[PDB]
Amino acid sequence: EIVLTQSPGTLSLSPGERATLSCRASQSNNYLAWYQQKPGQAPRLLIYGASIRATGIPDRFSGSGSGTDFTLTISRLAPEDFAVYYCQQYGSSPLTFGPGTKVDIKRTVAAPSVFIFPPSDEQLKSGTASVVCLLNNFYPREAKVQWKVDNALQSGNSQESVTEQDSKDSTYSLSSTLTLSKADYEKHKVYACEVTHQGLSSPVTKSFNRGE
Amino acid sequence: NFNVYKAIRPYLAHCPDCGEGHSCHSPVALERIRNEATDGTLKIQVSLQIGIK
Amino acid sequence: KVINNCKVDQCHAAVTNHKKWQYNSPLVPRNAELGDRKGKVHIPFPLANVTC
Amino acid sequence: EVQLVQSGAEVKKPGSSVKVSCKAFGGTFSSYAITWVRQAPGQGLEWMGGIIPILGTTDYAQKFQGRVTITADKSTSTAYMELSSLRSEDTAVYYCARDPPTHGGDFNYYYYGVAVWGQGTTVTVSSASTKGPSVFPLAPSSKSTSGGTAALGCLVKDYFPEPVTVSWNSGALTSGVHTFPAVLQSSGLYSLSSVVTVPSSSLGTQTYICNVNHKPSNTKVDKKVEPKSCDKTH
Amino acid sequence: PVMCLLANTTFPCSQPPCTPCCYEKEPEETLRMLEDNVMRPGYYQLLQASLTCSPHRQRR
Amino acid sequence: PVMCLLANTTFPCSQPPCTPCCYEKEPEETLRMLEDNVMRPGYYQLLQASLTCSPHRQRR
Amino acid sequence: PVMCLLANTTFPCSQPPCTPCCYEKEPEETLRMLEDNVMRPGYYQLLQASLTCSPHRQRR
Repeated sequence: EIVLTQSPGTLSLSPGERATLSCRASQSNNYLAWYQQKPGQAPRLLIYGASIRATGIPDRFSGSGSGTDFTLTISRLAPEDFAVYYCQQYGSSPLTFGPGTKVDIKRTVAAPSVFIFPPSDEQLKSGTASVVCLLNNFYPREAKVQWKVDNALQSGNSQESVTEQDSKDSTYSLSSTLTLSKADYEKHKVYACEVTHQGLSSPVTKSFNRGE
Repeated sequence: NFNVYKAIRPYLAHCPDCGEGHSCHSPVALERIRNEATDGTLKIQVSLQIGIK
Repeated sequence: KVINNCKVDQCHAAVTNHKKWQYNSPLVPRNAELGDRKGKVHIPFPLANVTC
Repeated sequence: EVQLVQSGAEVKKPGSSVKVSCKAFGGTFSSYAITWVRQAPGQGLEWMGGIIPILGTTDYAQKFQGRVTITADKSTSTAYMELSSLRSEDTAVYYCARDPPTHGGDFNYYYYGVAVWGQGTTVTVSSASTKGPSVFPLAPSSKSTSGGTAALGCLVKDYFPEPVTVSWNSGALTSGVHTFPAVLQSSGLYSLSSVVTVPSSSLGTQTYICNVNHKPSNTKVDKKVEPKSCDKTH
Repeated sequence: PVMCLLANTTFPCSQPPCTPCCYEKEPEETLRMLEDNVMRPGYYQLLQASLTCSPHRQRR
Repeated sequence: PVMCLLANTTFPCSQPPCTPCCYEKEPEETLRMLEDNVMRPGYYQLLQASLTCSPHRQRR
Repeated sequence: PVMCLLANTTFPCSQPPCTPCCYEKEPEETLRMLEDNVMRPGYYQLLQASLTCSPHRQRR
């Protein structure tokens, strides 16, 4: 039946004041509960709905429902309240979790703080061209990878996967690795990494040379 | 032919009452009861399939 | 597969290649409005006429 | 609140058993219906299509067993879970440390008056062999980064398994340095970043080195850092 | 014999031109085969042949 | 607000006057505590602190 | 009701935009910051947060 749906698909707020997350289904009857996940970490309980409250912690976060809809609020959300939020009602043929509404603490505005770094240097057996592009520090994530290597716009010929958020900063990373063949460490004297981002609508870049 | 049950599979369908008084999507969804036989035997059609694995 | 600039509700998904079929029952949706992609089953237990 | 515990993280290969464990304490000498929820790497909480509440039958949801086979157990304070003949995609964090999940629509019902959560644990169903990062970029090269305004740091690549050991000149650099951790790449291997980002008049004065080890294997490396703002790089 | 069809092809219904037990060879064949006709009396000889005929492990 | 009592003493309800896990230590506690005391608006929280005691086996 | 905005973004009614002090950093900020969303109930906390300027020594 149903499948739970959460009303905010994105939200972003400074330190302080208030939030109001929301979830809906055409029925209730047996309690859904609201759970907060910090990035990289296990959930915890904030609220019960359907008729009556419960909590694990003092009343800075609190919530209620009416008719088909159920809500969670946070007071003075200055702390580590960068998180994704879920709820569930468990029973019979499927009902399942909500999708994950995410809210964040509005960092000071800056351009992509991206990086590039030298590979295995001297030896040329195979694979030793493998420099890496990383996404770092910027928000929100309207973003995609770009490359300026072999003196041209590059895509393909890379080893690709995501990596965790920038801990003492704000946001996500990845390890886009230029797995070029052998001599490609020293064929082309320039490497440059780039971001494509639908909020910036434009590139931002960094570049290096061997010994700098 | 008896082997036509290779080509077709069970399904969930909506059910008015799954026991606790609530409607559900159900694997035993009950489709029609036909009771033409004057000896009072029922032929029941259900969304399971039975006698095959 | 992945799409790069979207909320969970700006998107929708369903399983679609089906090699197994169903009775065309009410109380499940139709595949398309068209003259439907078929197959038929002989059903068991005919009426006999007999003595009680 | 009920106190919750699990078995530590694992590395595994397809086609074998995994014997995960959980313990719940203070009250709950019979489990308060704790349940083996699971989250695949970085996804939204698409959950365990296997086990729902258990302490008398190994009840699952309407999905798993069909792809991969799973069960759970009901010992005093102690809720074992067995997942077996698994595949790479069963790599996830598992959160047994959870509330009563009241099964609306078929049998019986549960409380509100106390919260219960806890930590998760990881099984790493993976193709790689035991290998440190140090033999790739770090041993042959100098470490270098170029930003000139404030973007300065270091990198680490393709170690397996976890965890990293990472350090800098006299340890005190870790108080100004920021570090940006890994997850398992699709190749079965991990990648880690670490940076010293400050404007050049408050950075260019000192001298810097960086030190890395892979404590599953003890492949240690220590190296010269050449940030473009310092005169050691000129 | 009575005859049965698929697009550019028409054949005697007693078995299809496809190799025997053809649904086992192509599980999505029937959603072509019974799309463009079904109503002719040979189609229920055809359905039996489509789902029940000899592999190399069988004989009469 | 308003608060609970016991014999010669008046005290806040949400932790016991006896040492915690007080029902496990001295189970006849109710036979001193609850002669006429059932009228207290704080009794619900005295009960929760007495039985669901958050005992030394638990954590927060 | 649901929260107020800054018209730059759907930022909540009262919070510091990047720093405290507001009017004491540029006095024509009221021109941008206090034109219309004061018709939403939460914006009286923006007058608390902005005009109690909160430089380093103003503390709790």
